[PDB]
Amino acid sequence: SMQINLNSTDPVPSKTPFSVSDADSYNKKGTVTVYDSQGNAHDMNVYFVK
Amino acid sequence: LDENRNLVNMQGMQLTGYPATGTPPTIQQGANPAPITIPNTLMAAKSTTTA
Repeated sequence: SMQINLNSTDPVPSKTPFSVSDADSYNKKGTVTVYDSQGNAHDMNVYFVK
Repeated sequence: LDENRNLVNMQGMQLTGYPATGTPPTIQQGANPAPITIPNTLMAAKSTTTA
């Protein structure tokens, strides 16, 4: 479960084709840690584009 | 201050916060905080674009 707030005046990103490398390609980045059935932590990143 | 140019308190811990990258550098607020440093590297020039 995750809660966020978003800006009304936030514009669309400049580089429209989404790419997980460049920051300007999205609007927001968030992170979370998930644990598998073996005890290994994986990092899941959520990316927000208006 | 420290030879590594870290912002270090008396007990050795390093102050943490957002770093700055670019030319001119800009704060990446979305990036997770990192140990802030104050290096001695100089800056490059930018050509004139308005007079």
